[PDB]
Formats: sequence, structure tokens, C-alpha cells
Amino acid sequence: TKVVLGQNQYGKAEVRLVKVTRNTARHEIQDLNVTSQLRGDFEAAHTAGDNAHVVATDTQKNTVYAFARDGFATTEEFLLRLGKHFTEGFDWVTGGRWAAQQFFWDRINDHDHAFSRNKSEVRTAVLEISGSEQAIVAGIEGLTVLKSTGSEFHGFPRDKYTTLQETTDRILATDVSARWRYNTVEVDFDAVYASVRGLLLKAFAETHSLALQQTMYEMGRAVIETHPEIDEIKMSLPNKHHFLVDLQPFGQDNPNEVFYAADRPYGLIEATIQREGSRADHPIWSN
Amino acid sequence: TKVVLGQNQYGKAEVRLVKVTRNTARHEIQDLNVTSQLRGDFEAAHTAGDNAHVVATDTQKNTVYAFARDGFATTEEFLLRLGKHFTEGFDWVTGGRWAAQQFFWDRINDHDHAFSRNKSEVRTAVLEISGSEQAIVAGIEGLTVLKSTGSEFHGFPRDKYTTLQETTDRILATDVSARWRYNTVEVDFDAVYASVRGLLLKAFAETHSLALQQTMYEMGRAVIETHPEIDEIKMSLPNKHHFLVDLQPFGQDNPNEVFYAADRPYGLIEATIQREGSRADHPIWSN
Amino acid sequence: TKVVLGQNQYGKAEVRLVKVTRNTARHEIQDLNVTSQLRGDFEAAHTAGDNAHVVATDTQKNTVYAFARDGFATTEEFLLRLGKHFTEGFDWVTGGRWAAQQFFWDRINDHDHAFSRNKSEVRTAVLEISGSEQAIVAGIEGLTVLKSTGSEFHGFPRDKYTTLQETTDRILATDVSARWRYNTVEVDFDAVYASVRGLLLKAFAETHSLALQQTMYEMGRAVIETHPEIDEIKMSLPNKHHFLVDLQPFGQDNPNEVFYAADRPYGLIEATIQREGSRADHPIWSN
Amino acid sequence: TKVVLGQNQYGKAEVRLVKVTRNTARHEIQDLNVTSQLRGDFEAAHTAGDNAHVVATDTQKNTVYAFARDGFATTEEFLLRLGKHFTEGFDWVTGGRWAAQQFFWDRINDHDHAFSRNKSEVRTAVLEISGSEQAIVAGIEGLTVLKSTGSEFHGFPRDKYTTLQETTDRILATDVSARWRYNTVEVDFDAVYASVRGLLLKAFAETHSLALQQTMYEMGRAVIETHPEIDEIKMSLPNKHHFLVDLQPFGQDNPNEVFYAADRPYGLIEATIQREGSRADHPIWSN
Repeated sequence: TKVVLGQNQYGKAEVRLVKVTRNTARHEIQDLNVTSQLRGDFEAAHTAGDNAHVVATDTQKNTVYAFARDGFATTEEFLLRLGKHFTEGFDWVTGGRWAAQQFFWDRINDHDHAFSRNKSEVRTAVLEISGSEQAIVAGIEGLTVLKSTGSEFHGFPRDKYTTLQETTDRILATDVSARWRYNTVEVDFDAVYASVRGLLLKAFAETHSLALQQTMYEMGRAVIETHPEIDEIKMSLPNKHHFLVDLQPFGQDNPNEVFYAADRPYGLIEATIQREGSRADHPIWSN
Repeated sequence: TKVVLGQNQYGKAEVRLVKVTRNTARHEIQDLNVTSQLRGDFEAAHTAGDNAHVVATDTQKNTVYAFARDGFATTEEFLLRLGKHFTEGFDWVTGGRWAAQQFFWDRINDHDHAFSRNKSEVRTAVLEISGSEQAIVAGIEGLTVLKSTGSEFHGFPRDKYTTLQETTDRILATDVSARWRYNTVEVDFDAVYASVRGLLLKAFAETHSLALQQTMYEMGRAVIETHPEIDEIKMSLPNKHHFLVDLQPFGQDNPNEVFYAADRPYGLIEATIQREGSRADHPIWSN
Repeated sequence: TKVVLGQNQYGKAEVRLVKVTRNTARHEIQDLNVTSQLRGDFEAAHTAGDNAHVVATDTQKNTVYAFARDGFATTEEFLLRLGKHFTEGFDWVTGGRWAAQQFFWDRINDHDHAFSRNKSEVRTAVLEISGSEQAIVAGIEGLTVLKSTGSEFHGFPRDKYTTLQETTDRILATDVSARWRYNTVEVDFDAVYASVRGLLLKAFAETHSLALQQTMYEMGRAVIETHPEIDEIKMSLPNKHHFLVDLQPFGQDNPNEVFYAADRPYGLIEATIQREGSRADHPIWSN
Repeated sequence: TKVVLGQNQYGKAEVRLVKVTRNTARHEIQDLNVTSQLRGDFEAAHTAGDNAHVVATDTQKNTVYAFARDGFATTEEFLLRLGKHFTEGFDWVTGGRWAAQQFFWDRINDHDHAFSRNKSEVRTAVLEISGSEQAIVAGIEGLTVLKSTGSEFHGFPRDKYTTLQETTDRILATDVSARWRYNTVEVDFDAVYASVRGLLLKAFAETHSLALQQTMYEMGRAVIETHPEIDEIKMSLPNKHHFLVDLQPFGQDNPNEVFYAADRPYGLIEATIQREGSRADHPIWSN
């Protein structure tokens, strides 16, 4: 009967930007995948098709490139500038979501202007503005890790659908996906990102795993305990199964040496590790 | 300071199931990609590696195949059975999230047991249980549509970064990604999915678009006005740009005939259309 | 010691073109992904960086759009125009390879200018010119098919590494990747493509398969025997494994009903079916 | 006319294998994606569905895992063992094609059994056996490189469809896909792969490029000139366009700093650099 326009947002998604810093002969590369979406009073645009309040997505795109010309210290700093510009430059725009993926490059044999892509991980940043408030979530993804031993899984319930054998020695492989929310905008973004990455890797490798859940808990704990500016960290870790192949039919044995790496299905362990007292339902996690 | 385990869930993701119904010579095929995740008291699993409460993801996987043996009328019904099983079968499991993608097959020349995949759209379903509360969201994705005319965009704000020219005739192309939440479990799930799909396609095609936001609004309005069992529908529609190629440098005109279909960037318009007075932010959307 | 420049080609790959025919209210859509590469004397370009002979890839791209303006009856006709243009327009260009993928669209409820994408298959065309001679290869890909029964596999040899159990009833699922070479350019391209597509599906579905190899042979035979204009057809068929799940651990039998559809690994059966007396190694297959 | 069975091969594709070396506490990891296909007399299998000569694809897969148990020095040596086994183990199998992708892993903080994936490149190997002849092609793929300056493109012909402007400063970015054929199987495979990788990177970075064709020629020449065991190297290099964004409409200049990294289309430059007098068209290139 009666229909109502609810939450909404629009903008330009995946604007691929490469910013080269070449004031000196020692070039620097900043490679980003930027997305910009605005929130505010767009009622008439939906109900009547009145574009008076619709800042064209093409315009949002042009702004990204225009702002990049001035350069930026970090990805987060760049998103902060974009968000401030759109929310303050238009009265009907009250907020939005600006996100970016940052791709890393390494110099080829330390060359001044020749690089190769480091595809082992992708850094992420998301800025959300709501009226007078803003929040930033940084993250990492695509970082595949594996422990060839020092992992076990036993003591789990055994119902009539359980066939999994308990083990005290198995491979533990996953793709590290983690996102953490800052409780302040005054952060050394690059330094914290590198720190967190190292803490996650260290926790994963040095923790004698009794369950992926425990390893993940330890990874999140290390971060919260080391960084006061981080209120919570969410992780989504797939258990990429490496099956110990049965070689007995061929007259052999397999002392935890030969594995079949299955694509699907895979276990998916996810959790939020937070600082006691901090909020547990922040809007930035809604996307 | 004090680290605490927040929201969490775990299970088996992407269990590929193909159920063949062959009681008669007229075979039927059900093809699904199922994910099962449990929620409850998993504190000890995370903080101490105590797996007493950890129903193995492998066991969750086994359950999917064992349950499929009995057959299921619809994907939603199948998910409902799985959800009830895990929540009621284990005291420390108070809820969860069970999802699936349904892939369509068509018979080859009406053959009894020979089929070809219809890859033009993927059907989705998600069930979330939280205590005594149950919620189901159905959806459709991967459905690409295009209008060669009957689409315009003008009257938008023009700032120093605006270069886009107004138009009264352009191509409008998008990939229909839609998800709607049911307000009851007693629904003819297959019949409603077929209906919603048709309403979305019909609205996209018949609406003289003055903006993608408007087309989306009309699509959502049609679904809500037609189905009493739906409280809201969310849509994420990319504006896949088809640029009219400038052939004037070659002395040729281009009367809206030759286009370059760019990959990225793309406009991304999203909105929620809801039944007036219905829940504003149902937890199921958080995931 | 002495280095020589061997075979080489260059051009613009993946030019996405959408040609809308709108001389009447009944719009038509042609959607292509075009690749153009030239062959000839480019010795100096490689050894000295002298670009006098290098028709820019950007120019080749512009040519694709400029030619699309005039329209084209078929993808093959369009490729033929491009090939002729480049080979005859530049003395140092003696040939090349022009390819295209054609994507299909269906009208939305028979609407005059609103369509939805048919993603169930992709049509391909490849034109290769070498001096005064030219050859065309047409094909289809991405067409997934499945037989729920009427397939068996037994009688294979057994060695110490063999564990496979014979069967007289199994699922036979594959992705139809087929390419055929015409022995003349005077062909009703759209009609033959449609016919070939039909012959492949018919042979796949109606052949009681004793092996994927046998099914494939029958598919190729049907095509060669039906179309005089075709000298050979090459197919690459993966055997997409659908494992009958063992439910006995749960107290249930599985009468060929519940299957696990594994991603990898997969059997890969490939063969060339030819018209007796035709060429055995046409250069167009080298690419 | 009569239908004939032409070239054909079959086997198991993409068998994912992970081999852990753990005789000492210092674990090593070998990660491969293996494909096995046999060639020989399979006439009856295709024409009559007689599987007497059909060594099961499942058996081939089992053989990969069984052989993995004994360990292997390099990926190429592993393929050689497999190839010799099938060709020498079955009289009707006269040869085949065995290939693999090798994925790299780095230790986490020099840990004994904890690693992370290096996804910046993928190493490939292809072995083809034809009777007594063993031909091997090694390669590298997925290695993206970029030069921020030291690249120009001018002096090309300006035909009636040429709009590209000459330039003496542009970005040159590509994905290094290279494959080289050894003229002997007695090679230090790991050492040569490392050397070749370094030579390609070096030539790409240090060559003042006047054309991608020139940069490619120099990359290939460096390889052939350095390795006597290599008869030819083939490269397929995309010219991933980084368009210098025009900011003048916004009142700004853009001194080679802000770029739009387009997805498609892209220039595709390919060539074969061979040792003078070597085989012109080795069958292994046909696949």
C-alpha cells in the first residue's frame, strides 16, 4: 500500500588512480581503487527523478582526480579530504561512505622509477561521515598464510553426522582478512597498518593452535593490546582445507607430507575482538 | 586494556550440492551453493581452544548432504530445516545464518535427463535465527539489463568539477542485484521469486528513466505494492556506462548507435524501499 | 650469440563495442569484445624502436568504432572488413588475427528497446589473414550441460595406482568449448552457428555415453556430417565431477540422488574431429 | 564424407598438490597445480566407447600424489618423472603433456613452519613427450611491472583514424608473461628460472623504451644471450594504459602525476625471440 524510501546512497565506484610523486628523480607510486558514495536528502531524485540534489557520479570521479593532483600523505588522509569536501560543499549532503583499496609496489632492484607489483596483500580504508561524526576503518585482505604443523583439532562434539577424526597435527591455512576501527582520526595510519599486519602474522605463526577460533582470538588480542587508537578488530578467516592424501592403496604411508588443497567447501571462522567498554554496533559496519 | 570476544560465528561455507529427483523417468535438478554458520556460546573455544561447543564445520557439511537426501520443495525450506536442526540440536547454539545460491538448469529439447545451465541470473536465500526470532531474505543477482533509449539525465548540479553533459537520450545498463525480506514464513517461495523477478524487469523496462535512482524506486515500489509478505527490498544497481563514441573527428556522426562499454569506474546507486512503518534496520542486513 | 626476431603480432585487445540498430522503433543490439592484431614487417620496431611501420593500437581501436558505424550483418562480416582494411591499407602489413566474442541479449517481454543478457553461452569468431589467404574459425564456449543418467564408465585398465570403481550410472557434466574451421568464407554464419550449437547439444544429450571421449566424438561427427562448409571441429570438454555422496555413515542410502560438485581437479578430454582428406595442421590453430 | 579422429589427448587437470618436507624441524613447502594428459592410440575409446586403453583420469591424479611422496627437486623434474612413467608404462601411450603452476611461499619472520604466500608471480612448467623426445617450456606469469618515466612513443604513422598524440614521457606498465623452451633437459631449473626472471626485470627497467616492442625485444635478447640451454623465448605483453588525466578543465596542470589506470581495452604486444637457426615451430607451442 504505502511505500517509503529508506536508507540510500550513490556515487562512483572503483575509480582506479595512480599518483606518481616525482619532485625528485626518486619516484614514488600510490595506487588506489576509490569508491565514493553520498548520503543525504535525495528523496525527490527517487520519487520524482528530480536531479537538483544529485551531484553526478562523473563529477565525483573528476573530483577524485582533481584532489589527487595535490598529493596525499596516506590513503586515509585522501578519503578524509574527499568526505569533507562533499559533505560541506553541499547542504543536502549530510554524509557518505568513501573507501579505497591500496595496491603496493616494490622497486625493481632499487631503481628510481621502475617498479613491480607486490600482490601478496591489499590494504583497505573506509571513511564514513554522519552529520558531525566520522569514523575510519582500516584493513588488510588477500594475505594467505599457512602453518605446516603446530595445529590441532580435537575434543569437539560427535553427533550422528560427525565423521571427522580428531587430530593433533594438521595444516592450518587461511586468508587473513581483518578490519579495525579507530577511535580517533589522529593516527599515523601507515605506521599502525604495518604494526597491525605484523601483529596478526606473528600471532598466527607463534600460537599453538587448538582451533582456528583460538588463533583468531590471539591475533585480535595482540592488536587491541598494542594499539589504544583501535576500539575493535573484526576478522573473517577461511579454513582452507589441505587433506592428507591416502597413499595406503599404493603401498605407501603419508607422514603429514602429501596434501590435496581443496577449493570448496571451506570452514569460515569470523569474530569481533574488542576493547572492553567499546561500542559493539557501530553503523560503519553496515556498509 | 581488557580484551573481550564480541559477535562471532563459524561454519562451513560453499557446500556445492546437486540434488537429483529421479523417482520417475522425468528427472529434476536442484543445484545449490550452501553456507552454514552457527552463533551461540563459543567463548571457551576462542579464549582457550576448548572445542566442547564446537560442532565441526565438517559435521555441518555432512548435515547438509544428509538432509538433502530427504529432498526439499524449495531452497528456503531447506535452509529452514538446517537452521532449526542446529539451534534445537545444541543448547549452546542459539542461532545462526544459513545461506544459499540457487543455480538454474533448463532441459535440452525437453529431454527427461539432459540439461543446460541458465547462467543469466542467480537466486539467493538467507535465513537468520536469533533465539526465538527467524528472518528470511530472498534475492536475485547477476541479471544484466539494458535500455537502448528511454533514459535521460539532466538538471544535476554543476560545480567546477562537473564536465558531464546533460542528455535526454542515453543507454541505461545495470546488473540487477536485489534482496527482499519476508515478514512471514508462510510464503510460496518459488512463486514469489518468479513474481518479484518479473516486477523488477517490468519496472526497469517500462519506466521512462530520468535517473537511475528513479528507476530503482519504481522497481522497489512495484514489488512492495504487489506482495504483502515483503516488508522491504534493497537494491544495489551499477550504472554500467556505455559511452557514445565521438566519430566527428572522422567526419561521421553517431546517432546513438556506436558505444564503448567501459568496465570501471561505474556509478553505483543503492536504496531500500520499504513498507511504511516496517522495521527500520533489521539485524539480518548486518551479517 | 646471434638473436633473431621470430613470429610476432600486436594490436588492441578487448575493445568492447555495443552497436544499437535504431532506424525503426524496433531496436537491435550487437555486443562484441573485439581484438585486433597485425602481422608483417615490424623488424625495426623491435630492434631499433623505429615506429614508422607501427599502426598504433589506439588507431586500430578507433578503426573498430569507425567501422561499426556502418553496421554489420554478422560478427564474421565485421572481422572480415577489419582484416581487409589493415592488410590492404599498409604495404608492410601482410596479415593478422582478428577475433571477437559475441554476447547475447533477449528482449524483456518482447519490448522494443529493453533487453536482458543471456549469459548461458558466448559465441566466438576468429579471422586470420596470411597474404592472399584467409581462414575463419567460429566457436561457442561457456555452455554448461549435464546428464543425470545415461552415462557409464567401465572397462578401463587397472594398475597399482588405480582405485576408481566402475559404474553404469553416473552424472556426466561438462562445459561445451568447441571451435570449427570453415573451408570457405561464403557461409550463412548465424544459421550455421545456431545449427552447430543445436547439433552439439543433441549429440550430448542423446548419446548413451560409455566415455566422455565417445560423447565428444559423436558431437563432432554430427557437425561434420551436417555442414559441408566445415573441415574440422575441435573440442575441449572438462569432466566436471559430481561425486555421489556416501550417506551410510548417517544410516541412509543414496540412490543416485545427492551429489557433491567438485571444482578441481577435473578430467579434461580434448579432440579434433575432421573431414577425411582435409588439412591436419592449419596455422590458424597456432594463434 | 568420412569423419576422422584427429589429434587428441585427455587426463586430469588442475590437481592441487602441497608437499611438505619435514625431515628436520625446518619445514619446506612446495605448492603446485598439476595437469596430466596422455597421447597415443585412443581411437576405440572415441569411436566405440571401448575403454581398454583409457588409463583413468582418476588414476593419473592418484599417480601425482603417489609420486609426490618421494619428493622432487624441482617442478620440472617432477613432471619428467610423471611423463616417463605413463609413456613407458603403457604401450599405447606414446607421449603426452604434463604441466604445472608453482606457487611461492615465504617464511613468516623466518619461522620454521609458518609461511605466507608470495602472489606477485606464478612460475609455470610444461613438459611434452613425443616418443624419445622430451621438450620443456618454463615460464613466468602474473608479474606486473611499471616504469613511471623513461618511455616514449612517437614516429608512428598517422592514418585517417589516428588520433593518438606523440609523446616523449609516458607510463609503461605491463604484466610479464614469458615462456622459454630449453633445448636440453639437463638444466639447473631453479637457477635458470631465477636468472631469467632477473634478466627480464632488468631489461624492462633499464631499457629506455621507444616502444613496447623494443622493450620486449631487449628482454628476450638478454635471455638468449645469457642462456645457451634456451632456444627461444616467447612473450605476451599487455600495454596497460595509464592515461594522464586532463585536469586543465579544473584549472590545474598535471605534470605526469595523476593517472587513470584503465582495464580494457589494452595494447597486446607479442613476439618470439629465438636463437638463430633453432627450430621454427616446435609442436609444444600448439598445446
